[PDB]
Amino acid sequence: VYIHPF
Amino acid sequence: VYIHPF
Amino acid sequence: GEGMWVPQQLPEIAGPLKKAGLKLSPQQISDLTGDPMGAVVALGGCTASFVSPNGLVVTNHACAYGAIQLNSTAENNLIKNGFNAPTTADEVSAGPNARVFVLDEITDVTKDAKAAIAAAGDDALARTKALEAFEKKLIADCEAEAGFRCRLYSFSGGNTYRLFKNLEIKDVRLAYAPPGSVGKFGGDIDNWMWPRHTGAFAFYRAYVGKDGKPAAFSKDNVPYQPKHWLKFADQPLGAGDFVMVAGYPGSTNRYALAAEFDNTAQWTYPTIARHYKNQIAMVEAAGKQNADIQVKYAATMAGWNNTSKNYDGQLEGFKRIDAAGQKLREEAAVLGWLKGQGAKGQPALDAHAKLLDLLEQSKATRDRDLTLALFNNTAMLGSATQLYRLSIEREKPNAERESGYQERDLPAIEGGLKQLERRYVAAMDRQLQEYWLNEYIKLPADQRVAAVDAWLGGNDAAAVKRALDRLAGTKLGSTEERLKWFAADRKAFEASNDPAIQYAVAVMPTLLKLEQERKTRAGENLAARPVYLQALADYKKSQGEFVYPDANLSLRITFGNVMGYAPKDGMEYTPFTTLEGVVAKETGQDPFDSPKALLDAVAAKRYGGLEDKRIGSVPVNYLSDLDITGGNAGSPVLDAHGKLVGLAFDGNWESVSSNWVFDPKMTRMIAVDGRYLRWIMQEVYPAPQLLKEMNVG
Amino acid sequence: GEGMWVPQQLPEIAGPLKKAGLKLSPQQISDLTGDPMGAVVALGGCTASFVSPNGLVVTNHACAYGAIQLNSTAENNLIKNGFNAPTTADEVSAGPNARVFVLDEITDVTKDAKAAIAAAGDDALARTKALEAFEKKLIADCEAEAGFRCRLYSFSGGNTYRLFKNLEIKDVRLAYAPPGSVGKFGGDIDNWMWPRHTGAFAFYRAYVGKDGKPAAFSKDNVPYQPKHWLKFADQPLGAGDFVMVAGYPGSTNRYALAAEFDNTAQWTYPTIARHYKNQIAMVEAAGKQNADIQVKYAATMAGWNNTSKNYDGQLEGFKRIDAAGQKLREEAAVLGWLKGQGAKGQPALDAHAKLLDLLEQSKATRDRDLTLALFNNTAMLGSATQLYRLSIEREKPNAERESGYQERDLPAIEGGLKQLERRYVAAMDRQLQEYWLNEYIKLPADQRVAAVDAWLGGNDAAAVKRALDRLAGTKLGSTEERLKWFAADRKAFEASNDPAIQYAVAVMPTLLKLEQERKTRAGENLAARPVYLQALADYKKSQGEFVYPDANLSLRITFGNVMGYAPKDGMEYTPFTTLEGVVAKETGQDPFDSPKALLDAVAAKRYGGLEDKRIGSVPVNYLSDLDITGGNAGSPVLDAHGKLVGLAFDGNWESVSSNWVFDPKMTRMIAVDGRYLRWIMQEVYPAPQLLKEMNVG
Ligand SMILES: [Zn+2]
Ligand SMILES: [Zn+2]
Ligand SMILES: [Zn+2]
Ligand SMILES: [Zn+2]
Repeated sequence: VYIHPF
Repeated sequence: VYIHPF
Repeated sequence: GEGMWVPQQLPEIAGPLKKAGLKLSPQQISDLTGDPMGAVVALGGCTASFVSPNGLVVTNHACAYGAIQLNSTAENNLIKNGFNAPTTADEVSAGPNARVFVLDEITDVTKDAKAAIAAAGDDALARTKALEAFEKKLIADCEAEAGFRCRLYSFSGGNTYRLFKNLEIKDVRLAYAPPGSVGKFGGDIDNWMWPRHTGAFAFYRAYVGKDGKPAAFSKDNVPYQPKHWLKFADQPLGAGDFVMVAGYPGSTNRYALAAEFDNTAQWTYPTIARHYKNQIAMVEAAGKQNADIQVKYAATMAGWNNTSKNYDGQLEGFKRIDAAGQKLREEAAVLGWLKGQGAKGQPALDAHAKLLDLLEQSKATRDRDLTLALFNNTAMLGSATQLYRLSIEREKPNAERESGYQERDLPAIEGGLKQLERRYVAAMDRQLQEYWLNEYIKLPADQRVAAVDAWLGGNDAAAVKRALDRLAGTKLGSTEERLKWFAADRKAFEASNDPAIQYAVAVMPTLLKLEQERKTRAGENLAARPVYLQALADYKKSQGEFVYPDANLSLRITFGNVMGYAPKDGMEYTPFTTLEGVVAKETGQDPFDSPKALLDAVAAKRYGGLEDKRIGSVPVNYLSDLDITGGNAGSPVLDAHGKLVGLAFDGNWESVSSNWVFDPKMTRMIAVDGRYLRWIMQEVYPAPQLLKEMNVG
Repeated sequence: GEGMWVPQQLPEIAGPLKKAGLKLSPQQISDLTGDPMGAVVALGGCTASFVSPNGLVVTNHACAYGAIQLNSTAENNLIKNGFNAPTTADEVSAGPNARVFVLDEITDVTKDAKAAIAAAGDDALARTKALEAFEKKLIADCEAEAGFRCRLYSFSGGNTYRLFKNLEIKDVRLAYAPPGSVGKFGGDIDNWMWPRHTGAFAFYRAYVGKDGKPAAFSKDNVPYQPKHWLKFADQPLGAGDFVMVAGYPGSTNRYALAAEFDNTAQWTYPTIARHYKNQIAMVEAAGKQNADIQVKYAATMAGWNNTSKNYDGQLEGFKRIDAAGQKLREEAAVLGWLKGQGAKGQPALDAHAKLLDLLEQSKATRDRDLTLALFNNTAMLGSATQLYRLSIEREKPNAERESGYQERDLPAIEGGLKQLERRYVAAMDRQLQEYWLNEYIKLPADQRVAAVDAWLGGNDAAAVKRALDRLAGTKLGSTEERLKWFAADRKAFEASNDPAIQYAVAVMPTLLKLEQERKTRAGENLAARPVYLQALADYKKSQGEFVYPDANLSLRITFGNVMGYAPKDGMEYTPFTTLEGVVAKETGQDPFDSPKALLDAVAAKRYGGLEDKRIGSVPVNYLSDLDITGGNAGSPVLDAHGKLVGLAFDGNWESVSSNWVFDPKMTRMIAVDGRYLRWIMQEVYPAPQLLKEMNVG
């Protein structure tokens, strides 16, 4: 999913 | 492969 | 679409054939000894077709695998390397049992067959025997002309009988086989799967005597000159195009009681797949350390792998479509329908209850029956039982001898004993005997065999050990000892100290009584099957469903179009594979180890004038919605103009369960494109002589 | 197709937009505060958009996951059950740190920025500090108007700078989330994958004070009245149709030295993927036994899963396209092209050498720097170090305080401390401390930090246990104790006997020195990076390639068409998935356990007026050839008429390596269809009040 990298 | 069953 | 149509159903399918795109007239297709149908041949378990006027025959690699294997040794492995005969004189015998059957005539004999059946009256054993006698007589008559073999076929549970008369070509030679890494690219990993990238082809040549009559192998025979042969397409086959196949599918079970399905699914297929897998594992390991075992067992290993994987596939496909549910539900629907006709549907309802009880009877002994049959099929026990039984039959007049032990059967019997030389290693056969003895002692007390228990003298590893050590004494391991016993008399068998022959003589009475029990069961089936199956066709007709008989090794036509299928939501398989896809699977390890010439040709885009612009490469394999099964390997695929566009060779994974419950969305033929045959033969393993012979080089 | 185009590049893509099918004028897309572009908002780390005039905002489920998780407990688990506020007063706060940023103005500040940099002279550290000082001033000026947050962006390696001003909504509420089995159907199994069947949506509502001005959460706040909001398509989206996305992609690395790629592939991603997978395993195992740990860690776990899988997929894509080789060859070509320009190429050749050296400097301490950063990011060590650093910064004038520790950062700091209450369990954090202490201890001598070695006072399992036992005595586990320390002064921290505070005090001087090293490297980068990247851009243009800056969290536009892709020969993925595909994946176990109402509705073919007759179902997800990345989750997908047709939410497996080397054939956006949002909200987890508010009721 293209949320921000973690 | 549709050879005759063995 | 659906249907393995008999040629007598061509009026029913003339319109559909037209609508799907056939541009030949149906009259022309109906001519079974004409152009092109007359070019289609039976190999006995596979199909093939003539492709030159000098007797050149094309089939699949898997169909010719036996022939290739017979001609292979550990130091000259033709399976691995391929074969190419630069001239016809370089062609090697495909083996004494290799055959090409060229259709001559079909005749309906239905009235006479069921007359002869009825004349035996209310006795099951006598009914079977009356049909046997009737078939033998017909065939004797039909075979009176030298060079012809005839076969009687029962269609639709015995509602129809036809007699086929074929020219029997008995000198078949291998002309060409691509390397195994092309003919069987992807091996058992890609078997029964799409995407597929396999050059599944090989060539034979048919020979006759100088008088033009059939004859067994001799350097004095010459190429047969067929009336009719296929031509390669001049139009590029694309997605959506009309295709048809004619060939020889062996068996389907689409008209079956639900309980016959359940038995097959819960017992037959899991049991046979297990056994086949255990044998594969033993021979695989032995062959890793022994190249002789590996070559000699290769054809047997290909069959075990192919059928065991097919059964795993059918089991998985049953679950995917709830086959068990569908059979239950449609049977309920059919039985419902019969009683609703009161007076009318009493015969059919009676038949159903009979068939059901016959099934329970075979079921009582199925473990015994299978295990005994497979134990007795190991090489030395099989040769001894067969040869002893022959010696027993030879005492009767020929018309009373068991089918398979008649004069007409002698050539194949003797041929088999010879071919066994290239398929037997005592150390390996011992392991298989061991396997089946272990499986035998595992059998429960009811389910055992008197005579085998005594011969064995104990139910433990000790007895097995002694049994094995004893049979190792046999002399039947050599071709010459086998042929000696092929000629010997019964008296000579019963005198022998050979321990395989002793085993045979010890068990034969049991085998003969079990055969009587089977012939009695089959006689009661003969009464009841045709009635209940006729009801099933009647019900299908009343639901507007397609009606054609289950396969039975006779000639059938299937047609449709080139198209992919959708295995899962969000995805589709495209109709073609391409050259580039072959090389993408390259690993340098069996089974993904293409010849360097192929790797190099693909990297350089040497497409040999064979590229199809629509897919941007040379096509390799393709999918179509035809309806084929075991027996159809090697069948030519014709286009709208009856030109060769490919050879049938396999089914996609989800198709295989259609043997029991036809699924149109997941049932596709996998064919090797004619252009890929040409391509391999131009750029990879060249056979310029055969291309020229086929007018394509 | 390719390109994360800045709004200023609109003249260049206007043609392409028209050609791919945009029916709006380019002028209409140019107005970033008009219709429809003004409806697009940053969350950020994700994108969203307004969809009603009363401040309803739609985004992905993964973007709202933190918010949903903050409102969840073991007993009342909104991640699992969904949420729905029947009226706006039932909406729950998304958390104090939740934000909706509405674009107000973009200003080019390039000339000024560069002048402030040049004014620093030769010193790298001074150069960093000059740019910091410039940035802080600019931002203070911009944020003088109450309710606005501003951000300075650097593009193309420092060749362009723009300032963005946004309205900052600070009271975001959760209005709706589908159940987790719809929102995250297929979980981590299907993440980064097609075929995809995921209802990847959720709704917030933006609130402001009664005076219309942004405010933190209060029951006196009222819904924000956006100037522009999107409307749902009235035309069915089909294969081949035009689509565009506007949103806020975070970072790409398409302009990068070969060596920076090589370090990332060979060390960064595998290292991080391993550490993340290790932490996942521990938390997963612990949460199996404690449903409080399972809910409190769920959002952390979603991020560890998402990033580690992403990195696995990048590593696999690099191998698929030989990204190492492409980078090596492309760089050899740029370096040749520079050398060929003589004199005028020299500054870029020199910049390259300086960049390579800076990477080597980084690399010498990478294991230390990563391990220390992640050890210090466990919950109590993270709280203690952040708060102690805040206390240090508060003694300076605001303009000299480290960014992240200025007055403008206090709300976020405080909110973080409160949110942690829902994301911390002592016994879980302890196992994460132990993991990182064990990783620290593996570092070689020259990667160790004196302060941590001394604090640990040993190098074995005994010492680790002693340290954990000591840290467990912290009181920072409670929200109130954290806020006490949020307001306390430096001397109060230095006097504390709280063991986590003591850790922070002991290591702080070391963190500060490491920060200075990083600031110093960054100043050398500011000199060299713009020069080389400009050369890279100039080379790309001389090669006719697309020229657009790497992503940097600012607004970008991407456009293209709905289309599948082909993963391998003989197969295609279709552009859409369907409802029947969702049910085909049902297993009744997480993550394939759809709500019963979904299963029922599909079985009954209740399509709710939303069927696309061309696919025979309601569409679920679709593929398109747009160019999106991390940050674009939640971005609206618009059709030819600027109407909403879905939300961007993921990339297919093969696409993820495009962050380094763009592959057009396998790079696709995965989007959730507007029709499936509507379908779920009609038939499965109903929200008629929302559908009505969006004029689709
Ligand atoms: Zn034509
Ligand atoms: Zn002898
Ligand atoms: Zn306190
Ligand atoms: Zn229009």
